[PDB]
Amino acid sequence: ANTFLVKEDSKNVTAYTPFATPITDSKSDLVSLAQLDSSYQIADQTIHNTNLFVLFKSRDVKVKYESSGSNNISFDSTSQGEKPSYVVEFTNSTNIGIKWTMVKKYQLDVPNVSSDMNQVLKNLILEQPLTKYTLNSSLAKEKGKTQREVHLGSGQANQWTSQRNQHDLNNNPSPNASTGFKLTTGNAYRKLSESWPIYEPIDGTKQGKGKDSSGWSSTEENEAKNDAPSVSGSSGTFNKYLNTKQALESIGILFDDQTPRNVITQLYYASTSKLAVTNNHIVVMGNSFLPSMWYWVVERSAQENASNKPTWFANTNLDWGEDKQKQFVENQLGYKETTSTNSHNFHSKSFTQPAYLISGIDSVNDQIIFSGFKAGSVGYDSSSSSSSTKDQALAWSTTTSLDSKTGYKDLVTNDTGLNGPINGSFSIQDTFSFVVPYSTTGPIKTAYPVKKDQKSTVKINSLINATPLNSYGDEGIGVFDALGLNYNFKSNQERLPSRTDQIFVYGIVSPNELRSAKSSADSTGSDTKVNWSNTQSRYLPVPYNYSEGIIDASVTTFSGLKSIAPDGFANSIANFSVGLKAGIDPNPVMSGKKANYGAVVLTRGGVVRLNFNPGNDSLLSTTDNNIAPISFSFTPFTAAESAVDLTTFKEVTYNQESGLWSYIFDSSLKPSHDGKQTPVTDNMGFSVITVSRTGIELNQDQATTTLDVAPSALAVQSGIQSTTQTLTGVLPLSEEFSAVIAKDSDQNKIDIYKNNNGLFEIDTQLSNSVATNNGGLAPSYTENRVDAWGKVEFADNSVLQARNLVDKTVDEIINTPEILNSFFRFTPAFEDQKATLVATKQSDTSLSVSPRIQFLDGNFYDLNSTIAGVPLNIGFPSRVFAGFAAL
Ligand SMILES: [K+]
Ligand SMILES: [K+]
Repeated sequence: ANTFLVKEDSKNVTAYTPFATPITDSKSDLVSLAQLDSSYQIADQTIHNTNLFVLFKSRDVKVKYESSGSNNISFDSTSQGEKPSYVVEFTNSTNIGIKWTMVKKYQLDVPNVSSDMNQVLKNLILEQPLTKYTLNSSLAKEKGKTQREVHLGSGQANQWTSQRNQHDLNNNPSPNASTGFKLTTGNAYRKLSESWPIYEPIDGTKQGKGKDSSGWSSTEENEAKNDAPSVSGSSGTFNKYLNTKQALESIGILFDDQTPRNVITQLYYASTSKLAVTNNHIVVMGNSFLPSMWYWVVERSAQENASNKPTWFANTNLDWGEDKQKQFVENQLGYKETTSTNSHNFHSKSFTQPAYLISGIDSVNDQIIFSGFKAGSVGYDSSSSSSSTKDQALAWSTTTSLDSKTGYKDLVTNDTGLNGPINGSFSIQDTFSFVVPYSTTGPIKTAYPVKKDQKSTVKINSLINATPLNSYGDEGIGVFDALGLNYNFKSNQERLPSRTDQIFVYGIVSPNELRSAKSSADSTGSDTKVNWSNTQSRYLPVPYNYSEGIIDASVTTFSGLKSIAPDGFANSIANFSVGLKAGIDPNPVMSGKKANYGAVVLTRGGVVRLNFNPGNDSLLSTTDNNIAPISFSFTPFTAAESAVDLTTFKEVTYNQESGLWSYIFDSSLKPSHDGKQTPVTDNMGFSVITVSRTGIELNQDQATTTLDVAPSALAVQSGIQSTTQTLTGVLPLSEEFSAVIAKDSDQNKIDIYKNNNGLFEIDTQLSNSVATNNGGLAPSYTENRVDAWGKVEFADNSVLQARNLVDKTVDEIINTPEILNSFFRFTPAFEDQKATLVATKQSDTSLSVSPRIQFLDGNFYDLNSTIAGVPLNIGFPSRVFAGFAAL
């Protein structure tokens, strides 16, 4: 398709030509055309074999979780909120223009809930989502019991050597290791049936109520409402809470008046955000804002008015790399036994990581690509009565030890922190570290923080965090875990990874793999599992230089950590990802081998490159355990790219000619108000980041058959940007030129940006030239000027006598391209703009010529050029030459 589609708002999509003009009548209310009510908006859209596929979701959607009976999750039929999300396939029915017409429609239903899932969901509790305005101090939580307060109790410290063997903690040198963090304060946790508040606390160490629903509505809510009142078209203090209602509206939180709808409705709304199409499937996943606990796998072959069922992430096993890497995640999901009446959590019911913050989803060839962060999910003790971990989340640093052999496989499979706590704070001679030094009796036993005694008489249930952090523990290991600051003291000095905090996840899912996820989703009775083995994990912290004044040699923790983050987030500890796209590399490969492809995704302070073997559509790898999985490469941002507000991400396109990704950011996406209820005024403008591959690419030649280096990428603030204008769209015409449509007032203006040695700058003269289009689809040809089409000077008729061409014939001259090229002088409008003449016998004696001329997009245009089958009628000149012979 030689046209470009452009979402002009929540409902309408319009086709643009490469001249930044709308195709007449192509502007389409797709919501209306999908026969859906006006509460529906477009969430994502895609081209697949020339048809348009659109994901719609409703602002009216309301969802219930009744934790008793069956079919536990369902839409609120009463009022009207049975407004499920739909995927729709449109085709173009005209040959002249764009008339879209609906072909298939798919309702995305609410998940089945096996009896066995529902016991976890009874007591599942979820953190309020991270916003733009959430502070490191907001996220901090009160430090929980030490490893020996839980096991031994209130007797003494100096039993720890004699007493640890009976609690299966042999040789563990960490009685003073945290078992996580208190839920009596901090960010709010809520069950699927309750609601999150609009207030976040500035110091969650002191001002949350945490999971104490009761306490909130009884005590703390009127206090926070006193401190942080909603603007009205009072203004108050903000000593203790931010009011983030508007920043919540911003990331897709839904409301009745000033109250957010229940968690289950926010999970559903946020879970229908991204789509991707194959010949056989539509897959639908969630946004990078909320954790998503399920995805949909629609079979294109599905019947009308059917009910496409989502698959639980809890039912979907990934390869985390090595096997120990997966066990780290599951061991911290909750307490496991076959002694515990009603101690029901994801780990005890034999489920796996239940929640991802999805970066996005795409299809290449016939494969779904995805990436994301593991959303923190752990045990919390929910008992009453006098249980010592009561009201406490059970979490700990799983960060490698210092003495761990350097070499990737050896680092991520180090046994340090596998079964319970060991990390905290240590000093050897006068060298300090948060990480355990070691890793003669036997082994160094880690064990889950539940006193063997009270084992049947404890209540460990599941929680899900709003970020990629397991432990909010207001201690030093927390900051080094999240920021990437645990290093060993050896020859090379190597960064020691977490296998629980800040874990990035990516993969390629095959059609058979999809067919199981659907099979899991329709299973009646018991949970059916699904293996995605084309997948990997990676420790991916936020860059430390997004913070200040951190101490190493009072040691800095989350509650005191100064953020200087420039990427539109107040916090400097939680990582974020957005806009995963794939593309096929257009740079041919040694034949005998299939097109190379990859994907990129932005993360805090860097681009990441996903690498694949197109042979067997797998992840790239190398024989060597030592070196780090070559499926992943991270390239840090420079100051210019770090300045971009990631929370304003709008769109990402690939272009197979350039082999370049364009990330568009639109500042109109900022919330109306700050957490201090101050109006936001830097909401004008936009920014484009350009990504391109680097490194030696697979199968360029005999030597590159294999690789022990990961192909990387590079993000560049391209130079296309504005703080003044309202974006409408960015047409990436070619490697050399981009077109921005925008308003300054209320009428659209076209700017052309030109690529100068890899930096794009506005060409005021090309812009005014392309804009001069007389209300037509394409820019005017102008006889005495060098406008968008350049300037064409025809030879005088007397060039024929001059060059003895009178002796040649129309029919001869027409099959001599290089002779009629000498019938004009072209002055181009941009470097290496080309132009040919096209002849046409008019008589026995005469021909005429009309030029074929390159535009910004690389393509030639002439008198018969069409876009979407609609004649452009560009108005190039013509010329008759006469006095040729008839031999
Ligand atoms: K593996
Ligand atoms: K250039």
